[PDB]
Amino acid sequence: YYRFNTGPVGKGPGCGFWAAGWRVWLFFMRGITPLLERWLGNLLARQFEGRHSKGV
Amino acid sequence: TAARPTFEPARGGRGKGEGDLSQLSKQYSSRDLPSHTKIKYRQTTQDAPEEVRNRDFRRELEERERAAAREKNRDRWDDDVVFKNCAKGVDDQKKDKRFVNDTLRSEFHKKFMEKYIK
Ligand SMILES: O=P(O)(O)O[C@H]1[C@H](OP(=O)(O)O)[C@@H](OP(=O)(O)O)[C@H](OP(=O)(O)O)[C@@H](OP(=O)(O)O)[C@H]1OP(=O)(O)O
Repeated sequence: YYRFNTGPVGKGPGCGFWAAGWRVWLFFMRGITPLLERWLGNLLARQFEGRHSKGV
Repeated sequence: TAARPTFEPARGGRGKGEGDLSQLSKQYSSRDLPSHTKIKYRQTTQDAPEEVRNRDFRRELEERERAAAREKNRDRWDDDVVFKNCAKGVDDQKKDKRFVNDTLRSEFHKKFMEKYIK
């Protein structure tokens, strides 16, 4: 925004440069994918296999 | 009743890896992910069993024992006041060399109780 709102261009909304935040949130997904695949796999495996009482 | 001791433990062989891998579950911990998947082995300088096999241990042990014993050897106005010198020959009385197998009469515990209670 400091580079965007420099001269005659004011301080309205008017700024879609979503590439930076887009990269930031996709690099979040890059690492959250194993964690959520493991967590959702255990969720589905407990729902369809049952809970093991004193197994571990 | 409710509050009771054990008098026998729980036996193993009936859960998660015991006979049929508990019939092949699809549940796994985060502590069960791959980690340290490579056994490190002893190198030639460390203590590899090729080097340990030919070694005479008694001569080297006696030499290190001799060197340790040699190191331990080479290491080692108002005259009118109503009370005179009360400590004449008290040359610090080596309590800090003694070690006592008693948690109530130890030196560390006496220092502890001297420090932490006023
Ligand atoms: O109100 P300020 O502290 O001066 O800062 C605001 C605030 O952004 P910050 O998070 O940096 O404070 C606004 O964000 P909101 O949290 O209010 O949504 C933002 O507007 P948008 O983020 O909605 O675009 C706006 O930007 P601008 O007013 O330049 O359009 C920006 O103002 P400054 O850039 O003057 O700090």
